[PDB]
Amino acid sequence: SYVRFEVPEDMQNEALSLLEKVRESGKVKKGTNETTKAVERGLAKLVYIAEDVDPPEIVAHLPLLCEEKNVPYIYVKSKNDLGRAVGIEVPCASAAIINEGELRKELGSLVEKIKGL
RNA sequence: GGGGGAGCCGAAAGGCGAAGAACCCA
Repeated sequence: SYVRFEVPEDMQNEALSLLEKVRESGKVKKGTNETTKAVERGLAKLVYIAEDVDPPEIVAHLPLLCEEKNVPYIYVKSKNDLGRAVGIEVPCASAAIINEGELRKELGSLVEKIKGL
């Protein structure tokens, strides 16, 4: 499995809420291609990876790429939820915050909580 | 092959689409 660690539900919800709000004043990449490219460019502040992705090889490269680029990533249950959170009309396998907008402190705390796992 | 990244089809109702719509480059 590409899921490297278990993420508590409340942290997932905090993450998705944060992503929704970041959409208002920041910049977000949505979809595996954009996300991957943003990561490769050194731009990702935080990446989201749905846990219910099939086939897994769609997002299976992400954890390790994020590690090489020193990018914190979090897992969320469903691509449906992620899609709603990034504000598109279809499911979404992975995403990234590129610019935290006004949520600098909230994002920082979130990534610390992630590292805490 | 490399980008772009939410539109596209349709009279409407609908449908498709980040598991990638227009569009750009080769």
